[PDB]
Amino acid sequence: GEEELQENQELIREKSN
Repeated sequence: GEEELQENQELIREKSN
């Protein structure tokens, strides 16, 4: 949903650290 595009910014990097 549109909630992923938002959590992405925090879910994309957090995935690394």
